[PDB]
Amino acid sequence: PRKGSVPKRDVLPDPIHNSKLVTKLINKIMLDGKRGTAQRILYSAFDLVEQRSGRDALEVFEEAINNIMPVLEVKARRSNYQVPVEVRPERRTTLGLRWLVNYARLRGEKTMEDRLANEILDAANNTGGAVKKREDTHKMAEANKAFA
Amino acid sequence: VKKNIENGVAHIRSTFNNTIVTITDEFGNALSWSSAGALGFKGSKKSTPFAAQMASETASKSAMEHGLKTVEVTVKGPGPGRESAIRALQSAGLEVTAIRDVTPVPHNGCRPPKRRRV
RNA sequence: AAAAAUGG
RNA sequence: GGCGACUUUCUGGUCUGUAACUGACGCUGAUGUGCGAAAGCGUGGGGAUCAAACAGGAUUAGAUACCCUGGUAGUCCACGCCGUAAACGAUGAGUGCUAAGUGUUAGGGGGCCCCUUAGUGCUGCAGCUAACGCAUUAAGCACUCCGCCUGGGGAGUACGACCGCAAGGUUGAAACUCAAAGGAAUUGACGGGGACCCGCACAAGCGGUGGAGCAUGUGGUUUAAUUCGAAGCAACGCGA
RNA sequence: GCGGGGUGGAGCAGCCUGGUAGCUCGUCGGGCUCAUAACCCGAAGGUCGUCGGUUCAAAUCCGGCCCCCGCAACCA
RNA sequence: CGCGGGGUGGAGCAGCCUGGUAGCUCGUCGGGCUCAUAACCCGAAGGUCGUCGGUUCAAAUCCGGCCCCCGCAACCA
Ligand SMILES: [Mg+2]
Ligand SMILES: [Mg+2]
Repeated sequence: PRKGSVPKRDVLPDPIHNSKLVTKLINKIMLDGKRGTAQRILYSAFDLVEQRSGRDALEVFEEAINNIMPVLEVKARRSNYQVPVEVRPERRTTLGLRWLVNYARLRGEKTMEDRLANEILDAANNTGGAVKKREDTHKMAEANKAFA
Repeated sequence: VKKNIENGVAHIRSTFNNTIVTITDEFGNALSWSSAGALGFKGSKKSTPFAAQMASETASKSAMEHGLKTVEVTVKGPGPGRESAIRALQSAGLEVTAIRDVTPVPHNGCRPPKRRRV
């Protein structure tokens, strides 16, 4: 019961970094429309990761998203079995940012800027909660690899 | 404690419940065998072509370790994994001299079991 | 191609 | 009823063409007398497979089933018995007459074609039929003989008789009870039928309710009264 | 006469070895359903047959009263 | 009495042979799954290996003492 696919929205680049991914991360972090709170939180987290890593904030964030972006997922089809299926590039970015923020919000730090900075650092090191989520997704996709 | 042969026969039996592969000499002596059940697959997965491909690859690796180079394919059963087994045998490096399906076509002899009502 | 009864 | 590897022996029936031969010797067929799928029974043999019963394993609320693993009788053979099937084309046999088109099997006659006999299919007039349909293989038009029916249930039961080793078979009521049972076709509705489509229906997401304090409506209970109405979705911040 | 037993509504553990009452079904409340059943979540329910004793403490160990079960009740 | 074997998450089995590492099947918790339910897939927690000693850089593993269970065998105060 659906005529087709709808056009997708296009966000503007980050004002300072000029990165659509940064803009989309700001949108993910934003709650109740508090765009300013989202922006300040993200910039503080970027500054903290820059300070703690001595490497470009954009470079480390790109590494983190590359680490926490999945390639395969398990989508049920039917007599009914979950089948591994490649993930679209936009689903990759969506899932990477979504998992990043979701598992940042669960960290034990006091402030969201600290939580996000630590999470992006751990993801860049390939040892974060979002990384664990991606690993579980990939292994279960492999487990169901036969049904592909 | 080593067997060295150049030509041989790979027997692949593919039934809707499992796939079995073995390699023997031209006079039918077994060296190693591989089945989806041994590989690990259970239930539905044992019928999938992937399990057949894995079993054929394992069996072919053992056969070439013993030193097999050329092999003739002997196919039995209507299962779906026969083609995957053939392709795995080819890709393992063994040379497929010829393929033949030796599934036993019964003449009018014995009465088959009852048709299932499920 | 799992199982899913009944209703003055 | 049934009959499917091949070979040999014995043996039944059917069709085609001549018109030597008999010259109505025919049709039907109560009672009789025989054959008759499968299961089953008796004696003896055989026994792979399959598989009632049975035993486990599953499923399930239960599962004395469906599914899985086994498995005895039986399935096979000889000789007896049984004599029943949706033993069906749900259509007795014989005979003649009544448009056509087209396939196929076994023949025959005339020039790849035409005609013809006997079957076996499909389509289709007249006619028939409640309709569905039948339609030279009639369910049409006619004549002969036979069998059979007379609302549903009780009941193919009871009694009696005959038959059978048995299982049972054949024949076969009544009391009583109902105003219905039925056939075909039609329009809906429905289906753990099909096809094609829609909807925040699902999927992909985001945010809630259900836990706490409070506001409010409702139920219940209390009260002299706790005014009446609203009750699944489509009553309960609803009349207000 | 001798043994064994009596524990939420039912059936059955726990006793041997004192400090701890368990399981299945049933009941009640909420949920699911158009409704019932099934099902899911949560809860209540036994002074351990009844009297005495030992013990700091008794379902538990010991002795009576009651009830049930089983076995025995033989020789003339 | 002699000879063997066994004791490992809540249950049932490996790993001991030959020193490192605690694995496998059920069970509980969370997630995917579905109209639920089951089945199935993925994440966790779960014994420090019967107990006390001994040799080693290192012990479930090797060597002793001890506590139980099983098999066979022995037993003329
Ligand atoms: Mg009704
Ligand atoms: Mg109910």
